[PDB]
Amino acid sequence: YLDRKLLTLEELGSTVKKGYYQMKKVVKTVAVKILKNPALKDELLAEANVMQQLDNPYIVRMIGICEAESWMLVMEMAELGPLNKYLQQNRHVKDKNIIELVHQVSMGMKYLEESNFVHRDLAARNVLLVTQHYAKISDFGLSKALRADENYYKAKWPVKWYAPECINYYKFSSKSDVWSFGVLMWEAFSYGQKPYRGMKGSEVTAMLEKGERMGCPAGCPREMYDLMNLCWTYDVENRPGFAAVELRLRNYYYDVVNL
Repeated sequence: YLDRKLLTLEELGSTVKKGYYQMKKVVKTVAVKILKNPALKDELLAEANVMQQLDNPYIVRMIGICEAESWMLVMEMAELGPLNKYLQQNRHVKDKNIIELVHQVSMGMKYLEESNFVHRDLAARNVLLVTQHYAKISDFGLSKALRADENYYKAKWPVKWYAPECINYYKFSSKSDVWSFGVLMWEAFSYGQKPYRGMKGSEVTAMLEKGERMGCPAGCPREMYDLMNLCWTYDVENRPGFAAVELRLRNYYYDVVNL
C-alpha cells in the first residue's frame, strides 16, 4: 500500500500515466494504471493480487497499490513499449534479436507455468521492452491462479490468440498460453503484423479446424517456424509446455550466438 504523497504523476494507453515513486533515496520511474469509477474495482484488485505473487525478471513488477483520488496500480516502467509497435517501427532488428526477445518471453512463461498461473492474454501487444534486448510480460487482468488440484481454469476475447479448447470448451491452461505464445512468435517474426489479417474469429476457428495455420514469416528461421507450428498443436495433450518451448528456444538461440 503506497503513499500517495511519495508519488508524482505526469497519458500513454487508455488512465495510464508515467510517474515517479520516491524510494528510500532514489526516485523510480513508474507506469500507473489509474482506474476511473461499478465492480471494476475488484478487477484491478484481482490483477494486483496476481502481480503481487509474481517475481521474475521477464515479468513486469508491481510496485504497489495506491488508494487516493483514484485507485491506482503502480508498476515498473518499460520505456520502449509494446513489442509489436517497436518492431513495426524497427525493421532493422535482426532475427537473432527477435529470437533473444521471444526466448525471454518463454522464460517468463516457464516461470508462470511453474507458479501455476494462466495469463490468458499472451500477445505481442502485451510484451513490453525495457531495452531492445530485454522484454517483460505485462497485462495480467485476465490472469488466473490455478487451484492446487486442477491444471485448467474454466470460464471480450482475443480469439486469434486462443487455442481450440478455449473456444470449444472454455478451458484455459498453460498449454493454452503455449498456443498464444505461438501466435506471439509469428507476430514478432512478422515485425508486429496482425495475425489472421482481415478474418473474423469464427473464420479463424474454421481455418484452424481444417488444420490450416499461418505461413512462415519472411526471413523467419525455419526452426522457429517449426516451433510455432508445434505451439499450434490442436490436441492439448500433445501440445508442448513452456519447459519444452523454452528449452528448444534456448538451445537454438545459443546455436545462433555461438556461430
